[PDB]
Amino acid sequence: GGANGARLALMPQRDWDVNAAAVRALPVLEKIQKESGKASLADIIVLAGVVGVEKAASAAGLSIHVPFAPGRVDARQDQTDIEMFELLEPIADGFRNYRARLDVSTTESLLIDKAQQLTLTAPEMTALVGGMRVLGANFDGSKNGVFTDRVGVLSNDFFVNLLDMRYEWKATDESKELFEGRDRETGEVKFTASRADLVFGSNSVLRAVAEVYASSDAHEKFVKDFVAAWVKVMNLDRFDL
Amino acid sequence: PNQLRVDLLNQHSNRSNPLGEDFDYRKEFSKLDYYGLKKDLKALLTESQPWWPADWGSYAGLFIRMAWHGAGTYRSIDGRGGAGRGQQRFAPLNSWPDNVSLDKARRLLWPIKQKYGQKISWADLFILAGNVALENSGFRTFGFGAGREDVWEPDLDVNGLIYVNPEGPDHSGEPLSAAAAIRATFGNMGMNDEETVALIAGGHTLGKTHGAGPTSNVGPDPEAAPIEEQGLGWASTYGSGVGADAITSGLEVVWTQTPTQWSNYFFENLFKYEWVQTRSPAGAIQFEAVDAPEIIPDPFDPSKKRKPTMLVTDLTLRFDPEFEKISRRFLNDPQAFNEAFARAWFKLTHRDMGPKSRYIGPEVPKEDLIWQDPLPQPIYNPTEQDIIDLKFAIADSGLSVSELVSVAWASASTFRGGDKRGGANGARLALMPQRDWDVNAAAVRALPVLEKIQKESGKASLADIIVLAGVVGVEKAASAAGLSIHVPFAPGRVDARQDQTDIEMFELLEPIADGFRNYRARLDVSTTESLLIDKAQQLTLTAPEMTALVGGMRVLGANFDGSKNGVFTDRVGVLSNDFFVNLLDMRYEWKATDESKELFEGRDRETGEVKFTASRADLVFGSNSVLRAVAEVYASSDAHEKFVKDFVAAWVKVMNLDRFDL
Amino acid sequence: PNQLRVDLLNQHSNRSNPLGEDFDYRKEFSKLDYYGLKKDLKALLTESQPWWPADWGSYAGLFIRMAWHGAGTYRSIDGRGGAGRGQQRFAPLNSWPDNVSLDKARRLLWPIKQKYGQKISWADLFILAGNVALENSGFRTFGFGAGREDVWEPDLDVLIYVNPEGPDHSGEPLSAAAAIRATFGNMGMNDEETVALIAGGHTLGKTHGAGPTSNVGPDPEAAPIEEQGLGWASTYGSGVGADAITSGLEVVWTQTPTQWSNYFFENLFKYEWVQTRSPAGAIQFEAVDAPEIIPDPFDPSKKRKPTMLVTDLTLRFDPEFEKISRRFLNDPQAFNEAFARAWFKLTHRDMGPKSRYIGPEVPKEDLIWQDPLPQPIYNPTEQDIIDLKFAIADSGLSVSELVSVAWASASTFRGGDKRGGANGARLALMPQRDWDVNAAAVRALPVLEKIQKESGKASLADIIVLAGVVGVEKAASAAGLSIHVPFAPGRVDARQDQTDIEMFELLEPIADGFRNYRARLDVSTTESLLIDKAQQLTLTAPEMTALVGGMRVLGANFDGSKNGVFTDRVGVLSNDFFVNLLDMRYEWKATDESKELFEGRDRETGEVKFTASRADLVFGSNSVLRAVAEVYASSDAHEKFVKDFVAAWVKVMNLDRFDL
Ligand code: HEM
Ligand code: HEM
Repeated sequence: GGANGARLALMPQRDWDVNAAAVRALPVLEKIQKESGKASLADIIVLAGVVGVEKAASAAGLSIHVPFAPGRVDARQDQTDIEMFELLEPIADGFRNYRARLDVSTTESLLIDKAQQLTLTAPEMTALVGGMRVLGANFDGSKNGVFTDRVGVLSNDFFVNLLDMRYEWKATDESKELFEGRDRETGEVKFTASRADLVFGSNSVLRAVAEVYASSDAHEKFVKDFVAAWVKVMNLDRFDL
Repeated sequence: PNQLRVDLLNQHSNRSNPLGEDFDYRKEFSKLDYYGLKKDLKALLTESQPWWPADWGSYAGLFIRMAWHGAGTYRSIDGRGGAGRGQQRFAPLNSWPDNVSLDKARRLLWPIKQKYGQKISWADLFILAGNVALENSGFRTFGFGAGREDVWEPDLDVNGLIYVNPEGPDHSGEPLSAAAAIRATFGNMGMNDEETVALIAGGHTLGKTHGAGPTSNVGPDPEAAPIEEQGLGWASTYGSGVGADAITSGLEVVWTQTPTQWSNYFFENLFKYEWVQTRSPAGAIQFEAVDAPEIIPDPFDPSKKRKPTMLVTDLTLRFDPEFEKISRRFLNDPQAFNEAFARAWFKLTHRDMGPKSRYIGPEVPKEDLIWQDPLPQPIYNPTEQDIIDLKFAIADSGLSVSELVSVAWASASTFRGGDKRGGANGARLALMPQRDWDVNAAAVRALPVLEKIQKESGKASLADIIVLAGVVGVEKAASAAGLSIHVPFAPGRVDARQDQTDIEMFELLEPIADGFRNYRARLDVSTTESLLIDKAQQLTLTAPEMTALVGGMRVLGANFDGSKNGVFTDRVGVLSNDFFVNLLDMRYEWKATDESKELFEGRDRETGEVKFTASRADLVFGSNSVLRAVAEVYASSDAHEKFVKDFVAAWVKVMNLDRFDL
Repeated sequence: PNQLRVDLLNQHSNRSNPLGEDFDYRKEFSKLDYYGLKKDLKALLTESQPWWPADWGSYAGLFIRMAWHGAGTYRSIDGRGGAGRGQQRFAPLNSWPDNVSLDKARRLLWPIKQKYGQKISWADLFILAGNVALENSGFRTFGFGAGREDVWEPDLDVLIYVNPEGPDHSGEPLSAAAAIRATFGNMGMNDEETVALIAGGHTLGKTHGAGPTSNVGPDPEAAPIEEQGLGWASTYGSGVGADAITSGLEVVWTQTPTQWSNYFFENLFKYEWVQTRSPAGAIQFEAVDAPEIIPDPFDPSKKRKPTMLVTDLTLRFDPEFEKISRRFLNDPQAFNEAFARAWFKLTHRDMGPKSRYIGPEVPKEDLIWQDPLPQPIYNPTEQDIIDLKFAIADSGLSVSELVSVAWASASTFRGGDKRGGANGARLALMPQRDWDVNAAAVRALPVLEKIQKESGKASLADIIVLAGVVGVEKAASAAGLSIHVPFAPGRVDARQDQTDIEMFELLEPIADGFRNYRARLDVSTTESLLIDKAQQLTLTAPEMTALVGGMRVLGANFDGSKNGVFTDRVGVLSNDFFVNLLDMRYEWKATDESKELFEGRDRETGEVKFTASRADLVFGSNSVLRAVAEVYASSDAHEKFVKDFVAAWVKVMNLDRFDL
């Protein structure tokens, strides 16, 4: 797996359920790559994320440098065996609120399993979930777990809103993968979430990291931690480096 | 002869430090048995070494002199010299005519120094030796502050004597003419009339002067004698050469009759007895109390006495109408004398030490003084949200990248390295006289906004908000060039009062030139590029640091008066390497506009049209080869992120130079 | 006037580096598109800038001259100068009389340099520019090795060869022979190599002198700041192009002035010569009774008859050179062979061992002036080294002797041209075996050689450095301050067939302050010689101080005298040297007028307890040095002295480990 090769552009990943929205940014980048014949589409694809994160950090008054390692290459359809790559399709990607079937495991166990496959630590997984939530990186762009009003700015709003005893959370149906937050005083409904947003206030080891990021001295800290974890996940398949 | 001294910027590197680059003097000092060291020093005060016998069994008169000569090379105009760096141990100062026999004083200190190691530094040990010497004669001290950390190279600055000829001006034994000499020399050190009286009268109550025979008996200074002399100069063929034959100044004066006890006898004799003219054996003019008995015990022979005597320089006070009044003030009240002398002595030995946050140890006085440039305790404690909020506010104020950077630089760049004065702590940019200086005129136009942002937010001080404005400006300009970076910010500065900013001692901090903003005042003083070096040295920068900052400040448009001298770009306000690229590009030829060649036009060598202008401060970076060697690094094709990081690090270094509180 | 240049020791610190102290030149070079750079340089060779137009459209004769002038400041006696550090860019050399117009040659290189960055260094770029210039004219090169890493200060530790107009401006080619011979020999070139170099260097290009020399303005370090780094401006005509004045003469040697050929010798012998002068009134030699065949560099309708320099006719009229010159006259392939060998040499002579060469054109033939080393026939394991240490420990050599042999082998390294060091075991071969200073150390060789026969697991260079390791570890244990002394294995022993005695006799010390050896008493002062030795080792003043003191207590005196042995436990590593040196108990008197020996007596009893030389006693006379002495003599500095001495020792053991 990984970002080297630009398999997102070839089959079968172009056409996977979870990739559906992300794919709407492909034809622009491809064009930016014809006009510039100076990089490959794998490098331009990772650079797009670099620009997005730097913009969002500037919006929160916490500007940071996002490192970029160039030199990826684009592979050819002939080197991408669809049957071998169909095994790489996620049954669940908690980091973007995609779960496929409802008879395999729990959403939060699948979250752990995904994070392990990425060789992350528990802090790393916590920081990334929260960041991806404020940046609005939901597949299908729903507002599950978007605990903020400045969608696209990289703040600690997710942990602050998740932990503050203002809202009580109710489950909407017998499925129990969807919950509403309402204010424990007025009753109104301000947020929605899934089991992947809400394990971070139920498991005590995870909540112990949430609180670190939700505390008063953890703005620059959350930004640095998220940026380091992001760059680590950008570079996992760079064995050429 | 006519050479840039870029080699100023290389001094005090990793190569010459015999200790680590991790040695923390403060932490070593924490281990010092400070009062046990004072015990061993007072012990030494009377342990008489045969190669240099003690006068009246007491080296005290010797130590006070050595500490006073240390401190007395200070200059108020730039902050160089003084006793803050221990420099009296190295050449050239160790060998100047005025320090004959001070190598003995330094030599006699080596056993204490050796027992204690780096836990005290030579530069602290000297001043403390003088203090203990005073405290052991009956006199009481104002207090002492350690913290002078030692260095390992002799500072190449520009400087014979310390203040005046002891023998009247031009060796003409008239006390009258000596008055103006003393006045000028001591004033340029920052002392007024009364302080001069107290110092010269106190310094001359203890000890004596040495001159048994012809000076020709004395050998070469320490940096000129045979290698077997092992660091000691001024050997003497007269009699023993030492003891009662010691010859240093050449004159033989003893001022009191208890030459090892404090008293009020200097003034007493000064006015009581009249005086006649003679000369000590070495043919130098002397004044001796006339019609007096024998009262002064002789330093080595008991059964012998001498009638009071004086130096020409001792007789300006009491005669120059001005000084007489302070001197009789003190004659008829020695408690005033003691108080004034002690305050002046503390001052003299702590004037190039800087803000009270640099003082360490258990005798640091509690009274704040005006020559300390004092700062008040803080009434603010900004949180993290408060800072993000201030940054949104300043960003949304309408100041341009140019203006924001201008105010931050104008506030920080007053720091000197020599005596540790200036810097951004205190908000002196807002008070007199800096609000009204020529170079600050434009930067000042961003003050009334920030002050308002500071009323609305009562969460930080104006010094912190002033440095934060520059932080916002630099972060914006880095984002414009596609090279976004984090600009570090250290909060916790405090705003001072006009009551702590003596306009007279801050008018010495006014730049004659700030090459980093294209301001040069007068045209008779130096070259623009040597003034640039001098400014950078005062900031303790390296040549790369100075290069990166000049270029950055040029693209951000940080010119005072905001002219287009050296603005080699079209995107003014974005932080690119455009300055070095256009500067080195053989496309443009540069011509001088007039005979006062401080202005040049660039026209393209093809069409001939004029695209840029510059001054000598922009164009040394393509004429001096050491500087151009760094320019090319920044102008090369792999050096965009590099230039941004280097400029940001140098900026933050110049923001934090006066943060000794940290 | 009479100073101790301790200030030499401070150069090249963190403060003046604009690149950081992590920059690995080798690793940056790994990224270079080396052949694409060669393509861009070849492009440059013919792209003519209006402010210095190209002769015959070609800047090649300019770049060969720049590269040769770079390399030609070398000296064989110490290893200073040369082209290994890029120094031709800085003062003073950038402004010397003999480098006029090489500032424009360096300026024309800046676009390539800028496109490439730190991937190539100025000091490599120069030599490669000259190479490409040669390769584009028809001539073939021996090979090229990059690796010259750039520096940022002008080296304070110090007429490139001869005057073209005969010695003392007397236009007699005869007298110029001895001048050429001496000057080129100082560089380690023999007769044939000199002939080849001069004759080759003078086939491409020309000399410039349209008008009077007074039209030329001041050198780069004296000109107005608007000149932006270029000197020698000219009021004559255009001042540039066909009006260029640099040297001042007007000589063109061939008729295809941009193609390789054999015409230099051809016309040299194939014409008599008359004496004229170029327009600037300088002596020239003119091929007499000749036609018009030399194309004019900027007018395609004028011609000129061959011409020569006095220094070109020396290698013809002189009897000695005539024979090599005719050898080559009747054999131009021999000419190409010899010139190319000599040119590779001239540009790689201060580069050092083949392990310092990088890039894809490094020749494969080892040469003698490279000081070659063979491939290793040993790979010692960890037990093998513990075993050798038990063996050496149990041999019966004293701490003094062991330390003596290790130091005697390592201390030949110079920093300038990178020669010497402990790799190779030249201490065992000629001529170092029989050098004066080595006499005592040699008495520990026959033991180690035997330990090296019994064990066939390491080389004698490794066993020699290991002996010093054991000695220092023992001495630290004696002082109650036990420490680990690092060892890097993998040295190789060289063969007498690779140790040219003549070029290793240049490595003999006139003085080694660290073991109390001086040779002659009319060269310099003992303490300035000490500084000079320490600089050649690239040490800092603290490093030099710590090592002198340590070597004194370990008793590492050559001849094992007791000059400066300020202790009673000789062989234990204490700070006794600095403590006794500084303690005001003893007064020091000089024994005679040749004041290099002094007695210490007690200033109280008067008895004589120590002796010393000027090399022991500068450390209490110079104030910068005494400032470090006191650090080591102070009460909290026992472990500190041990660690500092051990680090400096290991640094001097590893100076020539460019293989690592
Ligand atoms: C107008 C300013 C001054 C002049 C002209 C002056 C002159 C002299 C001279 C000529 C000596 C004799 C040196 C020798 O032969 O050993 C001396 C000694 C001495 N000076 Fe001053 N001095 C001045 C200021 C001061 C100050 C400001 C202090 C202390 C704050 C001071 C402290 C001493 C002491 C204690 C001695 C006695 C030296 C001994 O016992 O060996 N002097 N002075
Ligand atoms: C006896 C030794 C030498 C003498 C006396 C000498 C002298 C000269 C002089 C006077 C010039 C004219 C410079 C000018 O006006 O531009 C010149 C040019 C030149 N030198 Fe030499 N040189 C010597 C050795 C060498 C060597 C060893 C080389 C190369 C290996 C060399 C390569 C060149 C070249 C290529 C030029 C042509 C310059 C051009 O085209 O601008 N020279 N030489």
